[PDB]
Amino acid sequence: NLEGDALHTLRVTLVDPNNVLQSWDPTLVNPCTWFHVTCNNENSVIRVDLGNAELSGHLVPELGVLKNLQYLELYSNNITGPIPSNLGNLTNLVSLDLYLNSFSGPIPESLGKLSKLRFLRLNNNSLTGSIPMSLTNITTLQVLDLSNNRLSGSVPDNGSFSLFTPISFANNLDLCGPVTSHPCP
Amino acid sequence: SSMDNQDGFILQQVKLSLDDPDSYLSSWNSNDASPCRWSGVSCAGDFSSVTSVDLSSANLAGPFPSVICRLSNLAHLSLYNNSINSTLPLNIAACKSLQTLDLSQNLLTGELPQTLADIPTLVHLDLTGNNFSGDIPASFGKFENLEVLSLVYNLLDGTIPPFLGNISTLKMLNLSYNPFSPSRIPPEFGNLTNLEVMWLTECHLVGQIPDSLGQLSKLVDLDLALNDLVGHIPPSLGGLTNVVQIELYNNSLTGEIPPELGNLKSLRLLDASMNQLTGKIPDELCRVPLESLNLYENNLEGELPASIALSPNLYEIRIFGNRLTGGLPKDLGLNSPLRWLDVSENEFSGDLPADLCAKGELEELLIIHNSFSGVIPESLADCRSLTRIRLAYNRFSGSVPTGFWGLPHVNLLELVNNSFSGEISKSIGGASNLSLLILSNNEFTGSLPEEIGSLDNLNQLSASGNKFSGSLPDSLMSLGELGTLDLHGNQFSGELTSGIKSWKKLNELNLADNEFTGKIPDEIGSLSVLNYLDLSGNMFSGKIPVSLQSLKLNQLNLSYNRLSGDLPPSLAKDMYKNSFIGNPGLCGDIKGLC
Amino acid sequence: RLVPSGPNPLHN
Ligand SMILES: *[C@@H]1O[C@H](CO)[C@@H](O[C@@H]2O[C@H](CO)[C@@H](O[C@@H]3O[C@H](CO)[C@@H](O)[C@H](O[C@H]4O[C@H](CO)[C@@H](O)[C@H](O)[C@@H]4O)[C@@H]3O)[C@H](O)[C@H]2NC(C)=O)[C@H](O)[C@H]1NC(C)=O
Ligand SMILES: *[C@@H]1O[C@H](CO)[C@@H](O[C@@H]2O[C@H](CO)[C@@H](O[C@H]3O[C@H](CO)[C@@H](O)[C@H](O[C@H]4O[C@H](CO)[C@@H](O)[C@H](O)[C@@H]4O)[C@@H]3O)[C@H](O)[C@H]2NC(C)=O)[C@H](O)[C@H]1NC(C)=O
Ligand SMILES: *[C@@H]1O[C@H](CO)[C@@H](O[C@@H]2O[C@H](CO)[C@@H](O[C@@H]3O[C@H](CO)[C@@H](O)[C@H](O)[C@@H]3O)[C@H](O)[C@H]2NC(C)=O)[C@H](O)[C@H]1NC(C)=O
Ligand SMILES: *[C@@H]1O[C@H](CO[C@@H]2O[C@@H](C)[C@@H](O)[C@@H](O)[C@@H]2O)[C@@H](O[C@@H]2O[C@H](CO)[C@@H](O)[C@H](O)[C@H]2NC(C)=O)[C@H](O)[C@H]1NC(C)=O
Ligand SMILES: *[C@@H]1O[C@H](CO)[C@@H](O[C@@H]2O[C@H](CO)[C@@H](O)[C@H](O)[C@H]2NC(C)=O)[C@H](O)[C@H]1NC(C)=O
Ligand SMILES: *[C@@H]1O[C@H](CO)[C@@H](O[C@@H]2O[C@H](CO)[C@@H](O)[C@H](O)[C@H]2NC(C)=O)[C@H](O)[C@H]1NC(C)=O
Ligand SMILES: *[C@@H]1O[C@H](CO)[C@@H](O[C@@H]2O[C@H](CO)[C@@H](O)[C@H](O)[C@H]2NC(C)=O)[C@H](O)[C@H]1NC(C)=O
Ligand SMILES: *[C@@H]1O[C@H](CO)[C@@H](O[C@H]2O[C@H](CO)[C@@H](O)[C@H](O)[C@H]2NC(C)=O)[C@H](O)[C@H]1NC(C)=O
Ligand SMILES: *[C@@H]1O[C@H](CO)[C@@H](O)[C@H](O)[C@H]1NC(C)=O
Ligand SMILES: *[C@@H]1O[C@H](CO)[C@@H](O)[C@H](O)[C@H]1NC(C)=O
Ligand SMILES: *[C@@H]1O[C@H](CO)[C@@H](O)[C@H](O)[C@H]1NC(C)=O
Ligand code: NA
Ligand code: NA
Ligand code: NA
Repeated sequence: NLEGDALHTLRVTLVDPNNVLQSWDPTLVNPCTWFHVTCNNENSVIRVDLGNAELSGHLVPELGVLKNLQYLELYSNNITGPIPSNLGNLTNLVSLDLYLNSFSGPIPESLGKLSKLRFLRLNNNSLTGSIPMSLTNITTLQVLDLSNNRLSGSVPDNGSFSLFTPISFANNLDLCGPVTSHPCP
Repeated sequence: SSMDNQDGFILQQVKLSLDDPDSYLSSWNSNDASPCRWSGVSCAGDFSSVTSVDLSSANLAGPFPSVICRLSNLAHLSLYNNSINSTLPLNIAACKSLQTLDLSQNLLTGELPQTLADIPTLVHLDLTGNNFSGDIPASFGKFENLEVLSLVYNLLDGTIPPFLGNISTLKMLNLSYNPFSPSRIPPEFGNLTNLEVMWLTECHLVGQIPDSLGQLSKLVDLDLALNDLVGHIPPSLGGLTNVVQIELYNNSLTGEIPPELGNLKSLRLLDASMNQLTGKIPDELCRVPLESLNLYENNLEGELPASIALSPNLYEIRIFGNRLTGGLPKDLGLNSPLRWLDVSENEFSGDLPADLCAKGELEELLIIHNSFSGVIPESLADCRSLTRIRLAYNRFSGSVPTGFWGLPHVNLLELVNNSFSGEISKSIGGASNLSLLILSNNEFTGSLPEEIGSLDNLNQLSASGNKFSGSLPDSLMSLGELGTLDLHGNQFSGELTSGIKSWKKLNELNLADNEFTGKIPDEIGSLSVLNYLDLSGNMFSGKIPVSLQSLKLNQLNLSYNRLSGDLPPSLAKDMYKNSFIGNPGLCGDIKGLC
Repeated sequence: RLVPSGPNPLHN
């Protein structure tokens, strides 16, 4: 189905030395029987659990097709390149755990459209740029870790970010704001 | 002197024209008098005249060498798997003695030369895996002796031409995987009397299948798959006397499977899956000694005819996603080397046929979302061929056969949402290839066998909604490839041990609605990939381990237990509001807690 | 995509 095709596309662009994705048979009608993939009672993907898999490579925009996805766990890997903007199309997403990877480039502004997100852990990456203000519009956000990145600019202090401590934004290139020592220009 | 040739000079000119990085034309020595012993060069005639040149897979790059046409007696040219580039020259017609031209898997681009039809001797044209574009030239209707036309995996953007039906000599029409303008199957294609193969997969075909196609007595393969064809399967197709394979899958075809397909004695393979076909599967088709019958994802109804069991050649039956009713043929698998059975998401009822694995070849048994009743046939205990068993969402009852647990090549065993009773046998230890075990929502009883720990490659154990009991086997903690353990809704008792540390690859632990007692091991935090923990509905006692703070958990429930003390401060947040309810001893900075 | 002519082996 569409969901299986999207996950297969991810498999093709990922480097998988331990063959953790060997169960990912595209000829199966649904990806639900695949290991590391969990489906709901309507057989739609709700969880992808691929942390500490020694996975290398790049993510694909086609992850955005998984509308009912709630947990995306791709942490403790060497996945490189940008965080796809289409991850913003994952409306039902509750967890985005891309931490302990080599992701580079900006944090997409699209991630603000994740209305139900409770966890955003993008820590221990090489992400650059400013923290999108859209993330303040995520009312459900309870855990944020953008630490150990190369991010720069103003740190938002409003909405969800109102509650966030300095530990979330630690060890970044040039973060200015109230949470940081350095006040903004 | 009239029989003297310059063939060596001509081939040396060909060598100069093309780039040869990997030096595949080093044998081509200018000093050599005759080119006949050169690599890829065959002179089959009395004189020193080249008759065949095969330069396949030589990493040769450059435009087509039109000088080669000066080889007067060249009848066979293959440049397969090379980097020939640019347009195919119209001067190729000068190769007037060519019977075979293979320019497949090259980088040739542009419109097809019309002058190809001006080669009278041509029997075989393969231009597959090139970037040819535009309309198929009208000259192609005037081919005199061509038997094979392959234009597969090119970039042709035209309508499928009706004049191609005018090549009487044609035995194979291969136009697959081309970006054609949406086109109807020319009815004039019915006039290709000698045609053995019609391969038009992914040709953007629209409209009805023409009744004319039934006149192709000599046809062996009809592939009209992965197109947008509409209408009924023509009843005239019973006239394909010599047909072996019919592929009509993933079209928009409607209507009933014609009973006239029973007249096709040589037919072994039918796939009309992912269509809107309605009505019953005809008995007359099922009477044919078929090898593969795939009619999956249609709107077909009624009983599967018993005649299908008679076939001695049947290895594949995929009829899933239909409204088919009644029982599976009693003799199914008895007379045939059955390998793949998929009757899933149908309304089938009754006992499973007794001897499905009679010939010892059954790999995949998929019957999910049917109303099948009774016990697992004991024969299946000796079906070591099986790799995938999906018997889930049926009305099955009774103990699982002892051997069925220990089948060596099984990767997935799904018995979920049945009324299966009894225990997991010690024979499970022999299930070397078992990765996923799903036994959820059954009436299974007893302790989990110690031999379940012998299955190191087990990745999932899901046994929710069962009557399983006793302490967890110590061996269970030896499973370090285990990613999901869901034992919720059982009667499991006893304590968790420090051995849970070995579950280094466990993402989910659900031990909820059990009778587990004791303290949550401090080693819970050593589980690197644990993101989901439910120990709710148990009698777990003591202080919540400080180790739990080390875990990044997207789901936590320690509710309705005997846990006591103060929450580790990390867990005192509003997100963990419903995680610790029903633990009386437990007090933290949460508005319901104490 | 370019599979040789024959059935589609989709399975559950
Ligand atoms: C035009 O299209 C037709 C149909 O699409 C196509 O015809 C067929 O040709 C193929 C390719 O040669 C045939 O394929 C095989 O079947 C034969 C049995 O007759 C097998 O022996 C082959 O088998 C295997 O083992 C080999 C090693 O020993 C392997 O290298 C190989 O990969 C196989 O595993 C092979 O499977 C096919 O049988 C016919 N089918 C019909 C219906 O005629 C034709 O080739 C196309 N021509 C052009 C020029 O495009
Ligand atoms: C553990 O269970 C797994 C669950 O299916 C088994 O998996 C599959 O294993 C089979 C056989 O190893 C494999 O088959 C095919 O795909 C291959 C990959 O391209 C392909 O090369 C194969 O082709 C050929 O081999 C077959 C073997 O019968 C011959 O008949 C053919 O003529 C040809 O030479 C073949 O198409 C599956 O791909 C694979 N699927 C998955 C999803 O992993 C394991 O085999 C099994 N192991 C044990 C020891 O029990
Ligand atoms: C948290 O604080 C930020 C910073 O002030 C708030 O900001 C911003 O949101 C408004 C949207 O209401 C953006 O502006 C709008 O301006 C455009 C013209 O560009 C106008 O056409 C719209 O009608 C609208 O008035 C503004 O650019 C944006 N600021 C930044 C830096 O991106 C944010 O709304 C606060 N959080 C909330 C409300 O949750
Ligand atoms: C294409 O073929 C049709 C069908 O023709 C006949 O049946 C074939 C199986 C074979 O036996 C042919 O030799 C037969 O002629 C052709 O059709 C008919 O045309 C004839 C005159 O040639 C006419 O008297 C008949 O009544 C027609 N019958 C039918 C059923 O159509 C048609 O002419 C051929 N077209 C081309 C472009 O060659
Ligand atoms: C159908 O094939 C025949 C030959 O098999 C083609 O016949 C020719 O007709 C043209 C004029 O129409 C003559 O100039 C040629 O000399 C004929 N050639 C032969 C070999 O007889 C006929 O043109 C073809 N029709 C189509 C549409 O391709
Ligand atoms: C079955 O056919 C459909 C189309 O009839 C295939 O689907 C589409 O897939 C293409 C190429 O991947 C997409 O660009 C289109 O957007 C899709 N179209 C529609 C209408 O959905 C589908 O992949 C085929 N499936 C199988 C299993 O063969
Ligand atoms: C699979 O089995 C479960 C358990 O027997 C079915 O579940 C429940 O559904 C009924 C009626 O809808 C409820 O009254 C129960 O409270 C549910 N119990 C549990 C444990 O979930 C489920 O509907 C079955 N699914 C199918 C497709 O048959
Ligand atoms: C066809 O391929 C050949 C070789 O890849 C191309 O050849 C030439 O142009 C190159 C770029 O300037 C040079 O580096 C080569 O030495 C030269 N080789 C020759 C002429 O044999 C050629 O231009 C290609 N043509 C097209 C249309 O793709
Ligand atoms: C991640 O991959 C890149 C290779 O492009 C490499 O430079 C980097 O050191 C890798 N880190 C690992 C394997 O720890
Ligand atoms: C994160 O990165 C810092 C350096 O940026 C390093 O000291 C720390 O060990 C890393 N944390 C994890 C969880 O790997
Ligand atoms: C824990 O389980 C109880 C019932 O078993 C439920 O009411 C509560 O919402 C659950 N809490 C969480 C965090 O899932
Ligand atoms: Na799964
Ligand atoms: Na002709
Ligand atoms: Na289609």
